[PDB]
Amino acid sequence: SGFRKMAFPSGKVEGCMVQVTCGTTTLNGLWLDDVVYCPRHVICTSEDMLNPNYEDLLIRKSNHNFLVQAGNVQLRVIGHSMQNCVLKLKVDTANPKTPKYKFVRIQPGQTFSVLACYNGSPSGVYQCAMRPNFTIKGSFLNGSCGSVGFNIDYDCVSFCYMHHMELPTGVHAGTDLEGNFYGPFVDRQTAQAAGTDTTITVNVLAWLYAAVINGDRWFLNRFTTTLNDFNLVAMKYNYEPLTQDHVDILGPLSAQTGIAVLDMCASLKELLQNGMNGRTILGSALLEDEFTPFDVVRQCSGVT
Amino acid sequence: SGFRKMAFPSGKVEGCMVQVTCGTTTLNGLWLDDVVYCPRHVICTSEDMLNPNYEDLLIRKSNHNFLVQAGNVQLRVIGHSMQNCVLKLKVDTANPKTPKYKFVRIQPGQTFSVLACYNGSPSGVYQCAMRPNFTIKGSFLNGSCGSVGFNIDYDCVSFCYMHHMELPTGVHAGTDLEGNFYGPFVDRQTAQAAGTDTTITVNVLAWLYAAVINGDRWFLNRFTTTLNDFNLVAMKYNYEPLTQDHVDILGPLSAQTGIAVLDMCASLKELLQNGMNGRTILGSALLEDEFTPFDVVRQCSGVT
Ligand SMILES: *C(=N)[C@H](C[C@@H]1CCNC1=O)NC(=O)[C@H](CC(C)C)NC(=O)c1ccc(-c2cccc3nn(C)cc23)cc1
Ligand SMILES: *C(=N)[C@H](C[C@@H]1CCNC1=O)NC(=O)[C@H](CC(C)C)NC(=O)c1ccc(-c2cccc3nn(C)cc23)cc1
Repeated sequence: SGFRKMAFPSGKVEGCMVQVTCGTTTLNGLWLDDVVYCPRHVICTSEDMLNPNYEDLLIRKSNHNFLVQAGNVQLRVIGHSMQNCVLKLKVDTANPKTPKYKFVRIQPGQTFSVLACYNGSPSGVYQCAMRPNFTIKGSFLNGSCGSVGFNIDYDCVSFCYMHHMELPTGVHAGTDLEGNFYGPFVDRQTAQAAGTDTTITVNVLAWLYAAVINGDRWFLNRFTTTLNDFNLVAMKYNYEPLTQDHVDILGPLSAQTGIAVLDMCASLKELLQNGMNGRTILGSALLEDEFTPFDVVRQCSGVT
Repeated sequence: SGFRKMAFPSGKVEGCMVQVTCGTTTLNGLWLDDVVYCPRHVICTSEDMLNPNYEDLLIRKSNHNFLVQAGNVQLRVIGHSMQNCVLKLKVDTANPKTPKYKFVRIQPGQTFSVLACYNGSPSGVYQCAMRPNFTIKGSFLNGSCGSVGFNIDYDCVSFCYMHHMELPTGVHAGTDLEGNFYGPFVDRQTAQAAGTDTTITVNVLAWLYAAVINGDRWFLNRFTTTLNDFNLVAMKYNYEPLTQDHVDILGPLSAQTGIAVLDMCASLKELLQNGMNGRTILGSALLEDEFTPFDVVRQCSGVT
């Protein structure tokens, strides 16, 4: 028993991290087969990052201007091309540790594990949710760019995120593995603002199910509600709309705990208009919206 | 920037996890060199676990009664011996993925990463602090036994914990890699109580430094205090004594942020007798004592 923020085992992704150095800028790359992926601002100086022309910068670079290193061995760059905000370097050697992988573009509200790397070497792992405003609340220092977010399906590593930027508010923004940013952000050292953020309602209800599973039950009331009456109450507190697709995802969790989905909604409706009144849920004085329904089942059933 | 609960990269430990099956009980083992380590209650039935005689049970077992499997290959057990609460099986093959490792017995207040495994395969990773009452607040299902806690020093994996038990209160208890339990617990399905727990004061002050590092500063006052005057206030709130060794560990953190250690103590003294008054620190309405000083420096300097 017990409930914790849990990240995927990072072993498979660790064997793919390489260091990329162009001139003086150094960051991390993703080495799958004989192609290395990294943010395209590897080729910028400190002074180009405030308004760069990545097409111009990439012209003046030959294959030899890029220094890819896996461990204490160098990998020879044979070609290079840019796909949106991601650079792609073809190397003369395919990674013998390459796992079965996929390139997915995740949706807001979904979670993933972040392997924070520096100089092509891992430093830690944690879990992040893609906010409704297409940001993530991560923990990245200088040189962390190139670190990847991922999910694991049995044996297939699903890469979904690559770190690029930190916003003035402290949150972070990045792209998928095709160079396409999440949200209306650009890779440029300039002031940018994210949209106003909302609370992921489904993740809150799933967190309440993990609460009931682990014995926290003081918030369950005898009432039920309809889906529409819950939405009109939840929105004045800036909670995301609950749709029928959402109730359907919460289905199996509602079956394991015996609590109807709309009964848990009536409990959340009471939580928002009454507060917690000095009590905590899962040792937390605040509600939590960074646990998807799939995350809860994984921790409470052991997917492995 | 940003601050998150961060676990070590679990790649090295992943290559050491094997499945151990004795008769019908199945759990996880630690395969380093040609020796596999696992909890000794692998040899119990469901009915023996309420008051087992592990010496008696181990007699009636030959080398062949143990089924060690790494992936889809079987490892042949050549010898077996028990060291306290840990079983040791000698196999005819040494793990080619064996890392540089050490067996350490950590102190209360220190943290480590937990690789939760089932059927010899990893399912997730998270960070845990060894409580002052020698328990840990983990997340373990049935069959998780044999999962190990560890810390990584550059290239050396320091194993310090092996999961054994869940207490009636939901917390968890285990041993080091020599079979020696942390605290006054025994491997037996019977009601046991841990000592009354306390708040790790040093970890709280280090968490406040990470707060200041990341811009959270509303709690810093203009006052200072002496170490003894802080301890007399902190203890009525069940906070651990702050000793000179403790101020010395917080030293380098106090140097990076420019705040004297005893100035941060005067701020914590004000926090305990006045509360937070509706404000949060690091997005948390509660104080946090599961971040050691070393954890904070790692996340705010990138040890890698
Ligand atoms: C990648 N190596 C690095 C990681 C990033 C920087 C350190 N922490 C992080 O999360 N990414 C960058 O350095 C990136 C490079 C560009 C994409 C070319 N730049 C930024 O992440 C960045 C953008 C914008 C600002 C910025 C601008 C105006 C005002 C302002 N106020 N704050 C606070 C930040 C501001 C800073 C950094
Ligand atoms: C290891 N495979 C397993 C993991 C453990 C069980 C599931 N979640 C966990 O954390 N460990 C065991 O099954 C272990 C085996 C013994 C060491 C032989 N037993 C327990 O972990 C355990 C001990 C005691 C109790 C128990 C006893 C009396 C009252 C009571 N009230 N609650 C709540 C638990 C109680 C249960 C389980």
